Amino acid sequence: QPIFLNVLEAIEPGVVCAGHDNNQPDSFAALLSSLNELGERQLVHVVKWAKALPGFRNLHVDDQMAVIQYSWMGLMVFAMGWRSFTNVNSRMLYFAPDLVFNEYRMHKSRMYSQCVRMRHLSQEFGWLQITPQEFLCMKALLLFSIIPVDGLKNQKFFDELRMNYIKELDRIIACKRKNPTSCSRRFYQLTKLLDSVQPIARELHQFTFDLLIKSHMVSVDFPEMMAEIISVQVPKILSGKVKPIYFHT
Amino acid sequence: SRWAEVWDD
Ligand SMILES: C[C@]12CCC(=O)C[C@@H]1CC[C@@H]1[C@@H]2CC[C@]2(C)[C@@H](O)CC[C@@H]12
Ligand code: NA
Repeated sequence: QPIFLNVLEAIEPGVVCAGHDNNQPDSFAALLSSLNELGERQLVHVVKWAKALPGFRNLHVDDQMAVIQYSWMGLMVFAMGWRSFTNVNSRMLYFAPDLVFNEYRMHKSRMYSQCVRMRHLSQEFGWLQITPQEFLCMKALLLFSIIPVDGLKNQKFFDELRMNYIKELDRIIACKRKNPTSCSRRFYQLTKLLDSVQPIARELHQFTFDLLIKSHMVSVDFPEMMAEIISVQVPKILSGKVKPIYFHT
Repeated sequence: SRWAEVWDD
């Protein structure tokens, strides 16, 4: 029974630092350059994590890369939200041990409204008493929550994979529950929570896209993979060619 | 590309 959960717990990424100089004065360029670097570093971990997920290899190679490239933002925000909840009870955004955002940095980063939503998401982990197991399963499901409207190379293997991950999330809920009405209510809350991640990720997508375009003008550096994915994949999302899969309407 | 590089690794 614990087979699926054993795996998710086993492959969960450890701590990742951003390499931020917390002894230097906060500035838009410094903060954003550190966040971009952190994205580059976490992307490497997301790639190795995803590749180890049950059944991930069933997907066509090109789709494997695709889902990672479309979902990285939501995945990273979700996990960051969890770190914040567990490390500082959502009081600040715990991006990395060396990059913790307080209200001041939220303002200097010029993405205060987005940070607020992320902190709100972080608060939900508490307001809903999300278990470490529900967290893991929901995070896995977020990798299979955004695809092009024209479908993937092999849409069939993906649908099968997404369906099984929904089944696993349903299994976890029905675990310490014998009441079918309680399970339905918990599933409703979790799916609602999962959906709330997409609007936040889209705001970050728009923001990083605009920032990439004018990076040379604000002294903000974008690592190589980030620059590539944000100029090639993110636009497909912003233009509506690639869309999130919502549980509710 | 860097991504392709990392994917190969
Ligand atoms: C994904 C990251 C970095 C990893 C993380 O913990 C979540 C956080 C959310 C905001 C992202 C940031 C990476 C760099 C971005 C994309 C900046 O360009 C603007 C928004 C930033
Ligand atoms: Na690419």
